[PDB]
Amino acid sequence: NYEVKFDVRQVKLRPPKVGKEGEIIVEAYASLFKSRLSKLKRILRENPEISNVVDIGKLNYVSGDEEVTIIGLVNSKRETNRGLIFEVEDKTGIVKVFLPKDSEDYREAFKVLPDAVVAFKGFYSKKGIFFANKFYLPDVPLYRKQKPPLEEKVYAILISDIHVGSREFCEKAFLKFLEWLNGHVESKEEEEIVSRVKYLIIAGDVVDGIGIYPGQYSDLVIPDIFDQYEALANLLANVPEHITMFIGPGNADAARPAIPQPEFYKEYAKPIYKLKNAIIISNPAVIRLHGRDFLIAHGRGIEDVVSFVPGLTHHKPGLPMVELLKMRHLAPTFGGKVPIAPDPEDLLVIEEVPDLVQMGHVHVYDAVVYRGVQLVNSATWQAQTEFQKMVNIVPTPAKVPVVDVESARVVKVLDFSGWC
Amino acid sequence: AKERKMKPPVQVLFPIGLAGGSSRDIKKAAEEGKVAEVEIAFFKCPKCGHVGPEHLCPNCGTRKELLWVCPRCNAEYPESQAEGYNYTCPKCNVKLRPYAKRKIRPSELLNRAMENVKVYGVDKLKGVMGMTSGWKMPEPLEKGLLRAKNDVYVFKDGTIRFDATDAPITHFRPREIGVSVEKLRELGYTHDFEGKPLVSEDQIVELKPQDIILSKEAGRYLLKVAKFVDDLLEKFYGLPRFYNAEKMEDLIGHLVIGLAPHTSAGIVGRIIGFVDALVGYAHPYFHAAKRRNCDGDEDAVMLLLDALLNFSRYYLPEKRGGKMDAPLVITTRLDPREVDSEVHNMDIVRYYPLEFYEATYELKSPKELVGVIERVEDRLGKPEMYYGLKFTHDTDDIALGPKMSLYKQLGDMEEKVRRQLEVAKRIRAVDEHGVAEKILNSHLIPDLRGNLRSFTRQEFRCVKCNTKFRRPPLNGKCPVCGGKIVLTVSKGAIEKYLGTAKMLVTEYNVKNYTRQRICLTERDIDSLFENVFPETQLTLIVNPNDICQRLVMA
Amino acid sequence: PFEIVFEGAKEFAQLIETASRLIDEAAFKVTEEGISMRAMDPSRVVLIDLNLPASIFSKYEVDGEETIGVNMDHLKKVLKRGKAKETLILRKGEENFLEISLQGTATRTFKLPLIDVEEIEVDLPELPFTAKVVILGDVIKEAVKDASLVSDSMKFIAKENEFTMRAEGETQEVEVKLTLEDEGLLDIEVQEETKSAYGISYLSDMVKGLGKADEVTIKFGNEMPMQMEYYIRDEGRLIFLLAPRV
Amino acid sequence: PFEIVFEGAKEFAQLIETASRLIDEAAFKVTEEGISMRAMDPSRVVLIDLNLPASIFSKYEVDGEETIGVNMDHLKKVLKRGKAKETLILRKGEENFLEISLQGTATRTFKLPLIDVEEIEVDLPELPFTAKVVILGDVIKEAVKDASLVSDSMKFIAKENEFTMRAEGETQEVEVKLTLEDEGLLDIEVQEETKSAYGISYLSDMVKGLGKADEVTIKFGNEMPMQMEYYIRDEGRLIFLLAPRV
Amino acid sequence: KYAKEVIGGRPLFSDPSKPGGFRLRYGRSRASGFATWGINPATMILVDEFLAIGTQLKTERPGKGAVVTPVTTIEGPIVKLKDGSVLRVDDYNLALKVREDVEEILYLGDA
Amino acid sequence: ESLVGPPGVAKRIRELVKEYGKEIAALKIVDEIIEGKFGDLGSREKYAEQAVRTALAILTEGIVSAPIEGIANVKIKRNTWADNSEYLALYYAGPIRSSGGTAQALSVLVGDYVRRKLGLDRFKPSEKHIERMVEEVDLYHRAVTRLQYHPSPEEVRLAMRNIPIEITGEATDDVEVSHRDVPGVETNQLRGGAILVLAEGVLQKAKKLVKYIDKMGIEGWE
DNA sequence: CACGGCTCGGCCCGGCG
DNA sequence: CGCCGGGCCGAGCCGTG
Ligand SMILES: [Fe+3]
Ligand SMILES: [Zn+2]
Ligand SMILES: [Zn+2]
Ligand SMILES: [Zn+2]
Ligand SMILES: [Zn+2]
Repeated sequence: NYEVKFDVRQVKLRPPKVGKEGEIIVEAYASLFKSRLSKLKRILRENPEISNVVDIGKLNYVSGDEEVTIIGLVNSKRETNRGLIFEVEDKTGIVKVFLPKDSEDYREAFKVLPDAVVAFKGFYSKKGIFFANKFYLPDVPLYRKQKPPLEEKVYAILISDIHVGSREFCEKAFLKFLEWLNGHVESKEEEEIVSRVKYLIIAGDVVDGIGIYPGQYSDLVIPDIFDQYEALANLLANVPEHITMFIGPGNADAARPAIPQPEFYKEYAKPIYKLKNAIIISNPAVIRLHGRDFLIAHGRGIEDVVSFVPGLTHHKPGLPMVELLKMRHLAPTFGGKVPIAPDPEDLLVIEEVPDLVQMGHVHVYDAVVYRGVQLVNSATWQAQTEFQKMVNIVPTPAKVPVVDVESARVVKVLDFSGWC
Repeated sequence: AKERKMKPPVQVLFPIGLAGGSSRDIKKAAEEGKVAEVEIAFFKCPKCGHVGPEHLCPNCGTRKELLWVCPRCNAEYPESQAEGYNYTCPKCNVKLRPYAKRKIRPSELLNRAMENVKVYGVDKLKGVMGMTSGWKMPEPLEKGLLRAKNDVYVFKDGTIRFDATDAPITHFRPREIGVSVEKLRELGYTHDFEGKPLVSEDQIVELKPQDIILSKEAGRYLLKVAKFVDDLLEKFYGLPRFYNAEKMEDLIGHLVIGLAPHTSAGIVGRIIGFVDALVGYAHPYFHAAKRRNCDGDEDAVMLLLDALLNFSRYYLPEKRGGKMDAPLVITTRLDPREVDSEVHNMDIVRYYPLEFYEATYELKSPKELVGVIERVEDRLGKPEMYYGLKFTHDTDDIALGPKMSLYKQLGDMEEKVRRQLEVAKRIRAVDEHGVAEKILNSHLIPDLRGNLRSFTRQEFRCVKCNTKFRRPPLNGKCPVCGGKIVLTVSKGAIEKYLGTAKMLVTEYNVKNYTRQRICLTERDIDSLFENVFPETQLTLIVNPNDICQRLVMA
Repeated sequence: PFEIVFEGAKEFAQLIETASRLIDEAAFKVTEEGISMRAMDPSRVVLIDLNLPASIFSKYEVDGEETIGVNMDHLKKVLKRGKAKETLILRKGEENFLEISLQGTATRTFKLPLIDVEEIEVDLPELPFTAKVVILGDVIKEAVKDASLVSDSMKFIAKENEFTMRAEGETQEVEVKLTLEDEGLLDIEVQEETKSAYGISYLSDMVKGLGKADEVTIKFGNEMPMQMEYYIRDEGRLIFLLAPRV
Repeated sequence: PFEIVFEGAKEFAQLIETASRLIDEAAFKVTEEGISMRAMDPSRVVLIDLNLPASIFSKYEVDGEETIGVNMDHLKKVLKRGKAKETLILRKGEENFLEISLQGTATRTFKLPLIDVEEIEVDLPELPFTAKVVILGDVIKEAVKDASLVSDSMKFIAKENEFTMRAEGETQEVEVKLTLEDEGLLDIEVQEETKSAYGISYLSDMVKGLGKADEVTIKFGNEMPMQMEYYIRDEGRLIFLLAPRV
Repeated sequence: KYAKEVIGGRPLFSDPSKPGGFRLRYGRSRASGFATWGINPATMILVDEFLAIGTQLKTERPGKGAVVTPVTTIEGPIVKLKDGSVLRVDDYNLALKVREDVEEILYLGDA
Repeated sequence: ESLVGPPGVAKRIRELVKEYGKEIAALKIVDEIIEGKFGDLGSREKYAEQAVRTALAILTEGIVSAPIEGIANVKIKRNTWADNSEYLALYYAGPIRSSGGTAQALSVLVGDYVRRKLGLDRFKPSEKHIERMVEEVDLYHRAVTRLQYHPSPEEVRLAMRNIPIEITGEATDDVEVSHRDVPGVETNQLRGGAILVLAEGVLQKAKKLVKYIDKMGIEGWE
């Protein structure tokens, strides 16, 4: 009982023509942030606490004593001695907001990423500034209905960052994973788990790719992108046919050079499509398993959250995931180290609050629940790269999160690093 | 051997602001009669009380005293007064500025200029958008008119420079440089390098230290500088002409200050002829004392009386002392002692001795035999540093050979690489078919990939509100402007080298890694835009054997 | 080693311009039957087919058959220097030059170094063309210029006894209908419903150089290339082949 | 839901251009009496007053009264595509589009999405105008083009039975005198000495589009705005109102 | 080092220390010597006129950055004409005469 | 004398070079500078300025603009983190790269000598000084411009511990650093002047440098 | 440190007139 | 023959490599 709920192939986009090609693009990014502002705006306006919403351009028509709420894109974010000075911009115009140091959501406003959609409750000074008292992120429902329990326990497993072909690939540990699913386990408990795992998921970088960075060629055991995906097919082929696999690209696969990513290039990735028991999904994607909502991303933007949030350090990668879940958007940064492809309609936005969040691409294992959400980072299968050494990276290879479907929760953090 | 044109070409140092348009052409601002607001310095006629940015009075013709300004109280004080006040206001505790953002009537000024120097037929007179000097004292317009009238350009100090790749010589056959043996007898050259009396135009003379053989480019431009300096002596200063140059061969004997970049001490030199190539020759003591490396370095060459008449530190920009600088002082006598180091190793032997040639075979390091072969360190101190050098190999001409590289007559990268790599099939040595590509092919891969990575992280910018929002405004309008925002790194840039780089891969055996990288980057360029530039125009003749598709069919 | 004499050099220069605005080089298959041209754009989107029967020339002297290779740009500037009625002559002997002689009030001689042209021959005979229409020149010329306002892709719709053109952009809409009843529509041959779309740019390159006294043929089918044709002095006509879009 | 039929589309496009060169958008107050226009430049320096009595139209069908809101630029490109004698038609039904039908040799249909125009109505009736002169079109057109040489502000001087224009720059001087005796000065109505100055740019936007067979009216007083007028097919005339300088 | 970077349009004249590149001759002509080289103008023409009088060709042995300057006495290229004949081409004018038939430049000759 | 003065200094420099050469006559002139033979400069930092400029000028033979374009300033500071003792702080500028490593390196030597003649103390950086400096090394080499010689970090701290004078100046690029707001370093950006003088100078040409130490017999450089 | 693309005025038209 | 809307080019003018 699976379902590919959200998929970027599933939706269709249409370019709005206006001799110069550039004029059509610029427009295209404009439409992108447009659909952003509409989507997140709508989500904030589904909040009960948020009332008296107004256009920012009309803040002159509202009294300095009427309590109004504004929803807008955070242009900039400048902290000072008395609080924070934002420049929120909605579809009408631009306004500079202030939050005092001693408001309740002041930490929240401290950890918000620029270019997001936020909501403010407060009072617009006639001086040309909006003095806010309350901060608002699209965030998540605080009281969510439980679900009907399932007929019996069934499991799904988390993995990502296979990075096939790179000589850093801890092939042996992965091989003992494949044995592990195949019942050749060492406890009766793990045999019951394996008895009932029906689902496997893989969130990007399933081959280490080609030309991903200067000197990748030194590291490639298999310097042939075709052979990377093909050999990957030969690994995953040994999966028991009574499990279903879902696979999504990353920034290393043969997929789009920005996000979102519709799918693997069929020309290069044909070998894995041929798999009978796998289902190739997009980035991001969302899969409803027995009514369970699994948000799946490869999560380029965690590098953004840690890039802009001093006070979130590595080895604790549940925190950035909590950030991205809190802004309901998978990479609301722009122009940093995550590439956002000029489409019309932002597909990245976390539309529905899901049950569970899977990411990867930093290989630092972590799990954390926020407001009934199971954030989890399926770390890797790659030992630390020399390149990862030069950038101060420390993998946690061969760590496999085990998840029950029913409670939508991580149950058993396997570790196989002893086989690498 | 180009000229030295500022990036916006300049012809007079007079701030004009926006009032001239894009190229800050002052004469447009004049005939258009606009009025300017530019920081400038004004002087005040003590006799009459006239005020204006010029040096001499219109009323009475005496020198005008500088006017100082408080930026707070806007107080104006003649020079001696602000000398007393130590250039700080009496009722303001602030330093007195020399200049102020002011109102300039380009019309009446330029009219006074044409009235003064008697020149009217100027096509344009390109000015300076804004004085960057500390004083921001402007050049007199008359000099700008004379520059324009002769079409010579100016550089930041007020001197006219002329870059030329410099190369060394030490002996020259007067046939080569086009000079009469009697003339050379007039410059001092008595006897050729073997001491024999100079009688014929085919004896190798020894170049004396500070002579230089300019390229006929430099003749053809410095000639214009000569007509400038004459017309400036006469029409503006009211003096006798000085060069009387009519052909380039009139300049022979007139001094030119050779100046490097990066330095501030130029060397006086003398011109003794011309050649045809684009390289200004000189005795290596010259090229060294000018601090050159002569590993391809490029140098400036201004005329003497020009740099005297037209230079003043007041024009020197105040902050960015860059890669070029101005002749703060000029040397008039080489001494190869305090010149440089790299000269001190030249081989000045008439022929390398037998002991050397046999001494190479066992790969002796060079210092193991420095005592054998004469050098320049082995003549310092003695008077015979200048007297006699030598050289092993004769040339026939110093200029014989193709006088302009084929690189500059090649327009399109598409066939740029086709020439660049056209050659390498010809030679035995290069072995293109595998490495001229792959080295060069590696370069193609890096630029395209870099642009592609960057594109998704770019910035935006309007033509009129330079302010580029790190994001598109949903409206597409702009501040101040009601206009549109242009894209910084345009999609024409990403696709600029696919034609070549695809060509190389379809022709030359290149390692599969780079091939798959390139076809793969093709697919990435397409799928990066599968939702803005959809696939619309079908084509009728499909697959002319493209390496990408025919590769994938494997 | 031939010589050729054609009158009304300005006309010939016009048509050579027409061929010029799409390709940059091309070869002329001169045969004793006549002068022939055939080439395709760089984009592989349009096919120019020039056919010149020797009859059109006031004098036609070919000895054998040979292929000329010329810079269409240089020839375009040259021929463009001819005028209304001055006589055109094309001579070629042993050397690798083409001699163009413009003699009206006086004689003027030009020489053009012939250039090798790598020939990619793709002959495309009659194809399944659902509809076929003849129409005055300025009709289509006006129409294309109109579609230039609102979009970059002009859509053609051929229905029974009725020919209609259209194009739509963001907001604006452009439509041009006309039938046999209308004056400018000389003929319609409707087999059934036909519809296509074409690059308005390419069409603009096509129809420029058309007076009101210019009849044009158009064969095409549902989502397939157009073939346009028009005669030149009633003997040698030119034919373009434009691939559709989408 | 109206329809309108006007002949000589090129003329109407010319006048719409005239209105176009000063404002970018504008609304058309269509009434059963006729089509009306009234708007002001961005600079608040000139007032364009268009008056179109229904009589001028070969057919005039209005059902009620409504205001059209159109992009003067888009309409300008559209109408500009009409020619000398082809017939103009303006249709509007339920939807929010304007349908322009150019039918000469053929019919061509365009559609323009109407745009909302925030109306700032400033009606300025007759005002104290000291002098009032009629003059041929090309006279003033030549004159303005002359003052373009020497300056940017053209000065007008009206004396008893004599009309003189002038402008001065840095050294150049331009003067244009003419009286009732002269041919081009059809009329002068001198109440007393009048003098003003006006932006030569704005005047250039005004008088462009004037043949020799164009009569122009000019009312104005000492240091106050000019009002220019000229008729269109003898029924509906256009009137500009230009604020002076200094 | 010199072959590390290859900008487009910048030719490569000989692989490092490969026999067929600029055969070496110690010496110091009238022009050269400070830091430049000399070179037979024939080899400046048979390379299709890329090199000029001063084009800084990046060297490898003696030091990066040698300017070029003509020296007619040293020995220029050895070429292979299209018809198979092998020709020693020492002087300029002969190089102009046979630049068109150069099927292969065996030896760039002196420096 | 005409580049950087002081007045009359040429007459003396010709003699002193007549007896001792270039290098030695440099230091002799330094002495007569601080001894006031050419008149009073005023404050101690003005004597520092004059002697440093004339020194480096005579050393590079006055043909470059390091003595003018390069050395931004000269200051006297205190080891306020270590013991509050005085030391000498040199403010370079980016154009010093133009005059190459050697002239850069000699700028160190004079900077060491002058403060000694002025009875000043050695410099004693804290580890935040040192590590911020090495950070400047890696970033400046990585992104701004590739140094001719890229030294290891240990070598960098070596110099940082072993140069008695401060190699500093105004920051040259908009590149923020991690060891922000170190005592006395009034900017948290990369200082390409101090960086280049550090790496391409004393490091890249330490051989020739100790050649000048040997020719001048100046202690403290073993 | 150096190249190409992109857009901008200034001449240079061909067609309407 | 004039004008005027388009064409072609020289000029910034940027960017990035
Ligand atoms: Fe990863
Ligand atoms: Zn990844
Ligand atoms: Zn006076
Ligand atoms: Zn004051
Ligand atoms: Zn703007």
